[PDB]
Amino acid sequence: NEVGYDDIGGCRKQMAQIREMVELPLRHPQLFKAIGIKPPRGVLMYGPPGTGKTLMARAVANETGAFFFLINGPEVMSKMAGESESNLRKAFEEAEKNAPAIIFIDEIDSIAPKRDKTNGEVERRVVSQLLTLMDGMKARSNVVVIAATNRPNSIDPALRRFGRFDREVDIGIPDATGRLEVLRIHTKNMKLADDVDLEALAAETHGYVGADIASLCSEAAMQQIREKMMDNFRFALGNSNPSALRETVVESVNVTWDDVGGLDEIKEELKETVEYPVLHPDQYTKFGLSPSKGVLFYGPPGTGKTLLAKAVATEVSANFISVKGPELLSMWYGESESNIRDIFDKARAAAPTVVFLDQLDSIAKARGGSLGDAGGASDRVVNQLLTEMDGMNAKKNVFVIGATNRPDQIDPAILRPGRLDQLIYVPLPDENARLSILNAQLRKTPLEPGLELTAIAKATQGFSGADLLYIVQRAAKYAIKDSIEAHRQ
Amino acid sequence: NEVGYDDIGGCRKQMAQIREMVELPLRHPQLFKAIGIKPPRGVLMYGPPGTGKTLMARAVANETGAFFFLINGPEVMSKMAGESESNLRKAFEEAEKNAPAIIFIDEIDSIAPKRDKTNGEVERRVVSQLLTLMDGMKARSNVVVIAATNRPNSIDPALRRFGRFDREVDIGIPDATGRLEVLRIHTKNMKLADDVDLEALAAETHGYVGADIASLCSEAAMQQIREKMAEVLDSLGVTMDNFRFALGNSNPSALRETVVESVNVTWDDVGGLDEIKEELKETVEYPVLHPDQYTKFGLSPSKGVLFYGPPGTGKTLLAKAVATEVSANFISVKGPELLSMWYGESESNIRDIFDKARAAAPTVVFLDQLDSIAKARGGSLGDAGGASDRVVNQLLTEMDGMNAKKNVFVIGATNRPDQIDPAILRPGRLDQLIYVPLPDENARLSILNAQLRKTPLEPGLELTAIAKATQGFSGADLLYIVQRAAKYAIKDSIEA
Amino acid sequence: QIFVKTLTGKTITLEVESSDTIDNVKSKIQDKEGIPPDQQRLIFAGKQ
Ligand SMILES: Nc1ncnc2c1ncn2[C@@H]1O[C@H](COP(=O)(O)OP(=O)(O)OP(=O)(O)O)[C@@H](O)[C@H]1O
Ligand SMILES: Nc1ncnc2c1ncn2[C@@H]1O[C@H](COP(=O)(O)OP(=O)(O)OP(=O)(O)O)[C@@H](O)[C@H]1O
Ligand SMILES: Nc1ncnc2c1ncn2[C@@H]1O[C@H](COP(=O)(O)OP(=O)(O)OP(=O)(O)O)[C@@H](O)[C@H]1O
Ligand SMILES: Nc1ncnc2c1ncn2[C@@H]1O[C@H](COP(=O)(O)OP(=O)(O)O)[C@@H](O)[C@H]1O
Repeated sequence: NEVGYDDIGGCRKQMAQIREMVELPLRHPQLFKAIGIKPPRGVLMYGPPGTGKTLMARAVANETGAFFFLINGPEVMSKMAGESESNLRKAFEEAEKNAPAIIFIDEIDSIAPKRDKTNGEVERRVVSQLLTLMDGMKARSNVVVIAATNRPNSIDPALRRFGRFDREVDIGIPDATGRLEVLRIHTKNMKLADDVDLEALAAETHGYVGADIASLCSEAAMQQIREKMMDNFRFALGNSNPSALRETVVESVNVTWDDVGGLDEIKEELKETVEYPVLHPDQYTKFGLSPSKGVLFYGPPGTGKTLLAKAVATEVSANFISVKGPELLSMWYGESESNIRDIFDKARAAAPTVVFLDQLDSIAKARGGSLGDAGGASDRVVNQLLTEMDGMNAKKNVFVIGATNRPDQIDPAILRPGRLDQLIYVPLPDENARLSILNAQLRKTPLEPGLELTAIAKATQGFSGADLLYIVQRAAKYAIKDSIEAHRQ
Repeated sequence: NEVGYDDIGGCRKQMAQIREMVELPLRHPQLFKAIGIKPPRGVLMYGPPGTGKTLMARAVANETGAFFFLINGPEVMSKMAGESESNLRKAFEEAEKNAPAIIFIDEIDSIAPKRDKTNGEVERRVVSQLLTLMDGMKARSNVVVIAATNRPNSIDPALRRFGRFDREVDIGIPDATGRLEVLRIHTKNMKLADDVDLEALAAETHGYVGADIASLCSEAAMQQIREKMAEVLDSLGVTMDNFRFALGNSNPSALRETVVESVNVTWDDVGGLDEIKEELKETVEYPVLHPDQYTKFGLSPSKGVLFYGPPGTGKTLLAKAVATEVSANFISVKGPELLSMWYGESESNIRDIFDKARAAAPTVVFLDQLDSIAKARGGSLGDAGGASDRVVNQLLTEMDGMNAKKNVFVIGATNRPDQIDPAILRPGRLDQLIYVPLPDENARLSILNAQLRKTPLEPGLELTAIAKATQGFSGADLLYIVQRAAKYAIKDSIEA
Repeated sequence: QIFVKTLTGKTITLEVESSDTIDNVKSKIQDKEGIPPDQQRLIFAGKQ
């Protein structure tokens, strides 16, 4: 209804640069007269839908007192191509009559798609009306247009050229302190007790979009109502599903660097490559090239390869692209080299972001001039791998990890400084690393301190760490049976 | 003529979830909902077609005395854009002036389909007005919109936000205790009946929804009139074999699609294999019977059990009794059933069942005969071996990449246990090394308790004499000594 | 280990916009449209 500036946070660094983009040309239009140039007209926002894209425009509208015009995306484009061009003509004419005014539109990708091979849509007569309407009207008129969309790369490139939509903001998912701020906002009216937490409740979410905070609060409040005929927040996480459900942004395992033990020749050797350019890049611009992207992990089965995959992904709280081994789906002949490229461009958009792969080295088997071969896959997708891995940029500093279990079939062209070069053998856990791994896994178990795991490390000499995970699982599965035969009598 | 209070069997254990979102805004808004929590208005009823929602929404309006509405999906949206908007706008302003009111909407999938390939923009016009009108009713409007559909994943994810649609209730297929009230409703209108209880007939009709049961009482009543042609109403008392005639020409609702129901097999139908039974009572039953025990220690139980032995024992046939005890679904896939015909046409057909394995939970998946995939790690170095290296890493990464908190389990039973892949015998995927040989020679008399029970001479010492004769007799060959009864005893006893 | 690729093609529409049958217009003329407030319309009599 009547929202203000203090209702949302997280994007406060972007909220400050928005307040100089839509409020400064409206409240002080004479400042651009002194500098000579015209004030900007179009600023667009993007990101995941449900971070408050529609609530952000209504917050800055009520905090300025200006006119607030709204044209919906999938509403005015569903007409029969004749009333949409007059609705946009009525939109700019009414905003000029009652200046100062803002114009907020949402879902502009439904209005402005891209031109592709699947022609047959209308795709015209509406966006071209917006082109000839927006390039004028700059005769020091107090009007601005604000666009909003979900996918920022499905928009037509003619809009983001100059003078129509030139400034962009990236309101994404908040950090651990960002979800902590919106947790205090959405719980200002619920009479909670002193047993609830705020920092631990924000840190246990780690992937929750801001729309989920209103739903997770109402689910825990409804459970407290039902028990009349307040730690029900953990009950709400077990019942409700988090948003961005089946995407590549999964975070449900919250294993940190404390829960994984040993391998100190890998923990400090992963701190050297993927946390140094993403935190201190001032020394990397004068000491050669910045990024150390590729890193290889090889060893015995169950040596702890993917146990450290999500651990580094939650230390800097960046995104984690979990691509499996046979993800080259290969439905035809040409898309198998194309479905690996858009996930690399997505890593450049959400940079920095760790990418994972598994056993995709197949140029040693792609010999020249033979008969036994596939129809275009596993012999030409390595030719795409020889040109899409070193596609770097100084403004992104991405990094890609790689875990395998066979270091004998490494390609002679993939063991190169332009490719994944830093190969590190992941060894067996010795008698000192056996205690550091297993004690961090039974931290959740309310065990007795009489049983020390030094006898387990003396009984396990050539055992892997995953085999030691079966021992604490068997000790917990019989502690369940010890707890089953405790309440029945 | 209107519906009663409940009037539908097999839903009273879940009818309170739909009911409790109705009276609590109106019967107590002072001490229960004046804390600062807005009332949720959007529910979502779904399930198989024939569970009776359309009515269930009529039952809550009769039980509370609220005003009822009727809006069909493809009916109002098939009109013009201005015509469907005027019927939508006049329905919500009518529901405001007679609070409490219930606005029933059916077939959401026809109005809001998925946007992966459904091109064109004629569907997004009407669904934008539904989310618009669901906002400005915050204060005292006692309205609860009921959205009726079939599949929850076919609905758009934009409808499932805060305040728009929150409750996803699912009325399921009732059991024999649930469908007995459905048979009790459609037989009290009958004049007479037999001296046989309806639970004896409803025991075999397990996967039969309660829309078909409303027809089977009428499907056997007309044959009673056809059998003759109180003077003509004495034939109206139905018999127990006319239900078997109605079951003889029955059209099962589970037969109209793939059969994913739970069979009625138990543990008393087999003899022996008790060391496997005590091990298979802890892996998949203890998370689903006592869900709070493993969360105290913070360690989820092991997901995956592996069997290996001769093809004579019941290692692939007793796995159905594991899931059906706690009423879980059973999905049996075979190793040399789906393969890579073209190129890469198997990895997409492996992860296509993992999403529905956790949506309709509890389900299990039964991988069988892994001698076509788990044999090739470093032995086969041909062109088929290069394709073998591409198909085995799909299931190897899916064993630890699956959601282990949605009670999904893998059960394996594979011959030739020497050449198994070493990355599948690791803990977490298949760690229960349970050898399944032929059953013991003293536990072979208890196999024959299921198929035959009636014998006027009562044997059992000659059957154990040939069982104790040699150890080479299989667990299925001695089951066939009573399968040949139609060639031994039933053949020379029906000539009368 | 092979593929099948095929494209498609469409034809959009043509229209005529034919309407206004003559029997609807003859009923459209003989009606009223309303008169402000005091704009009576009168009667008259004569020819005894
Ligand atoms: N700072 C915040 N960050 C995230 N969510 C917020 C914040 N403040 C409030 N919210 C909640 O999130 C919701 C905002 O969602 P919004 O209305 O933007 O939907 P949307 O799908 O993003 O909009 P659109 O339809 O334009 O995509 C509000 O209902 C509000 O309760
Ligand atoms: N530091 C460690 N050393 C040994 N084992 C570990 C360590 N940390 C975790 N583990 C255990 O090992 C398992 C890691 O298995 P993962 O599949 O990630 O690697 P892997 O066993 O080498 O598999 P693969 O051989 O396919 O790479 C986890 O389930 C975990 O319990
Ligand atoms: N408790 C019950 N469970 C299942 N079926 C019932 C029950 N009580 C009655 N029935 C029978 O099942 C039918 C209910 O089907 P219904 O009218 O809901 O069709 P539907 O396809 O579910 O509705 P919709 O068209 O909204 O999907 C009734 O005709 C009734 O005879
Ligand atoms: N305990 C048992 N004793 C003898 N035969 C059995 C037993 N359990 C199952 N069978 C028979 O075996 C079949 C199911 O298992 P089976 O087909 O032998 O699996 P597999 O061939 O993989 O060992 C059934 O058709 C059943 O007749």
